[PDB]
Amino acid sequence: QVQLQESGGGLVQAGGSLRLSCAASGSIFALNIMGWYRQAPGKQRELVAAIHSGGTTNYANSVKGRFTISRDNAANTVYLQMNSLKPEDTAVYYCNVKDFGAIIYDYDYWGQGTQVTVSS
Amino acid sequence: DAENLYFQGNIFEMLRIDEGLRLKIYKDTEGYYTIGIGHLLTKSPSLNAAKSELDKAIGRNTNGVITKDEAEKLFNQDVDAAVRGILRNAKLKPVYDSLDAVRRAALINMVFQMGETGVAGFTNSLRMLQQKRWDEAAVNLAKSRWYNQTPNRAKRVITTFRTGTWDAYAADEVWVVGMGIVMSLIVLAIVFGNVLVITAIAKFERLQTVTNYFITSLACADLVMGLAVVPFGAAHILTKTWTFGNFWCEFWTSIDVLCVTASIETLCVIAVDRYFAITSPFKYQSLLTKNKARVIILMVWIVSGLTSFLPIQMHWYRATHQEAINCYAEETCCDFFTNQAYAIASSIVSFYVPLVIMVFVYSRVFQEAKRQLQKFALKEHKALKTLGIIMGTFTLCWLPFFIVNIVHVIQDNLIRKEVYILLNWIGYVNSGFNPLIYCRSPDFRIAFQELLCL
Ligand SMILES: COc1ccc(Sc2ccc(S(=O)(=O)N(C)C(C)C)cc2C(=O)N[C@@H](CC(=O)NCC(=O)O)Cc2ccc(C(C)(C)C)cc2)cc1
Ligand SMILES: Cc1ccccc1CC(C)(C)NC[C@H](O)c1ccc(O)c2c1OCC(=O)N2
Repeated sequence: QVQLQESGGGLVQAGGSLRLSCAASGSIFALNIMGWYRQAPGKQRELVAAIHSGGTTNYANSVKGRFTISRDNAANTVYLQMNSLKPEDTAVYYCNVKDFGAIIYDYDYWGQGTQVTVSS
Repeated sequence: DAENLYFQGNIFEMLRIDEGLRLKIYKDTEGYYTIGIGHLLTKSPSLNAAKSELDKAIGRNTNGVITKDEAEKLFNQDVDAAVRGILRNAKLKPVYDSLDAVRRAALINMVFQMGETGVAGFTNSLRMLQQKRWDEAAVNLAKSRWYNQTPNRAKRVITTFRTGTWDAYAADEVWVVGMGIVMSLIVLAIVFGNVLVITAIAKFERLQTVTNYFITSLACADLVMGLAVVPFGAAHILTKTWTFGNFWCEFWTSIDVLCVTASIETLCVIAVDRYFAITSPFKYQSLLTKNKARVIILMVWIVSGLTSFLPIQMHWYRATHQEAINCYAEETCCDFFTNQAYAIASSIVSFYVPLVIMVFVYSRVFQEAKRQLQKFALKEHKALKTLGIIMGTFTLCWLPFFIVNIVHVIQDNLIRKEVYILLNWIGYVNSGFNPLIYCRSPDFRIAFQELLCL
C-alpha cells in the first residue's frame, strides 16, 4: 500500500552530475531509513547513500565526498545528488525504505529502478 | 476389591481436601492454633501453649514445624479418635451404623472437625439421618453455626449426606488431570518453538545477524526452560514429592534461576538493541563488532550464573527458619525457601533492573517517534500495538510473580503457596511466547516454512 517513485535516471558523461529523486506514498512509521542501492553488472547490490528519518545519513566509501543525499522537509521525498560521476558508478539505483514499525525487525520497501550510465 | 484407581471414595481423602497438609502451625478459620491436617493443638490464644502441646504430642522440640511423616500420623490418630468417639457415644453409633460407607465419612468428617460431644448436639439432624431424610437433614444442617463458620466445607459435607456420593469431592480430581495436560502442552510449545528458532538462525545464513544473536541467547535460555526446568516442575507438583534427591533439586533450582535471569535480561538486551538500531542505525552499526555482541551475552550469562549457581550451590540462598531446615534435610521435600537478602538481590537482577531499562527504552522509542523530520496514521498506531504486545506480555507474565515475591518478603503468610506457584508457572509460559513475539520477521517466516518441510 506504499509506493516508491524513482526519478532522474540518466545518461551522462564522465565527471558530469546526476540527481536522483524518490517519493513515497501511503503510511510509513516515523522511524525509518530511505536510501539508494546500486547493482553493478555482475556485482552484488550495495549501499550507496542512506538517510535516517532524524537526518543522520550514511555513504559508501567509494562515493564519499561525491554523492550527497537530501530529504524533503515534510513529503517523504529523498534526493540523491551525484557529482563527479565515475564510469565505476554505472549501475541501477533502487529507492529503499527501511521501516521500523515492527520494533524487532526492520522491514524493507523497494523502488522501481533507474539506469545510470557514465561514459568513459 | 482391586480398586487402585484415583480418588477412592473414603474419609481419608475426604478430610485432606477439606483441611489440607500444612507442616507449620497455623490459625484456622475460627482462630485456634492448628497444625498438620486439621489437628487442633489447643483452644488457648498463646502460640507458646500450642507448641508445648505439639511437643507433647510429637515427643520432640518441633519448634512449631512437623515433618510430613509426623503430620500423617496425627491425622490418623485424629481420624481414629473421631471414629472411636462415634462408637462410644450413644447418640452417634445408632445413626452411624445405619449409614452407608459414603455417608459414614460425612459423619466422621463432622466428628473429626467438631468432636464427639459437639456433633452429638445435632439432635434433630442426627435423628433425620436414621430415618434416611437426607434432603430434609441437608436443609436442617445448613442452618447450623457449623455452616456459618465454614460454609464451603459444610456444603461438601451436607451434599455428601444428601446424595451419598462423592460429587462434592470428585470434581477436585479433574483439576489434577486438566492441570497435567495443560502443563504438558506448555512443555511442548516451549521446546518446539525454541528449537525451531535456534535451528533457523544456525542453519540459515540470512538470519545470522546481531539482533538474532541476541535472539539465539534468548532461545537457548527458553529452550532449557522447556527441557529441564518446566518438566520437573510439572512432575514435582503433580506427584506432591521430589524423587531426585537434595543435590539435584538445588541443581534444578539452580537452572531455574539461571534460565529465567538470562531470558529476562536478554529481553532487556534485545530491547536496548532495537532502541539503538532504530534511533541511531549508523553509529550503532559502527559499534557492534562480532566480539561485543559476544561479550554482552557472556556478561548476561555470567551475571545469570552468579545469581543462580553461586548462591544456591554455596547455600547462600538457604533460609534459617525451622521449616526450611527440615525441607533442606529431607530428600523428598524441595519447597523453595530463601532469606530476604537473596530474594531481593535476585529479584532486582533477574527482573527489576531489566524491567526498568525495558520500560524506559520503549518509552523513548515511542518518544523519539514524535520528534522526527515530519497525522495519526495507521502504522504509528500499528507500531504502538506491537510494543504493547511485547512489553505487555513480558509484564503480565512476570510482574505478578516478582511483585508477589517481594510482597512475600515484606509480610509473611500473606501469599499462599498455590498463588506463588501459579504465578511462577504463568512466568514459565513466557518462554513459549518469546518465539511468537521476536521472530515475526519475513526471513524467519521463510526459514520456518522450509524447516517445517513446507
Ligand atoms: C543491546 O545492549 C547493548 C548493545 C551494545 C552496546 S555498546 C554501545 C551502545 C551505545 C553507545 S552510545 O554512546 O549511547 N551511542 C553510540 C548511541 C547513540 C549508539 C555506545 C556503546 C559503546 O560501545 N561505547 C564504547 C565507546 C565507543 O567506542 N564510542 C562511544 C561513542 O561513539 O560515543 C565504550 C563501551 C565498550 C564496550 C562496552 C560493552 C563491552 C559493555 C558492550 C560498553 C561500552 C551496549 C549495550
Ligand atoms: C522449587 C519451587 C517450589 C515451589 C514453587 C516454585 C519452585 C521453583 C522456583 C521457586 C525455583 N522458581 C524460581 C523462579 O522462576 C525464579 C526465577 C529467577 C529468580 O531470580 C528468582 C526466582 O524465584 C524467587 C527468587 O527470589 N528469585
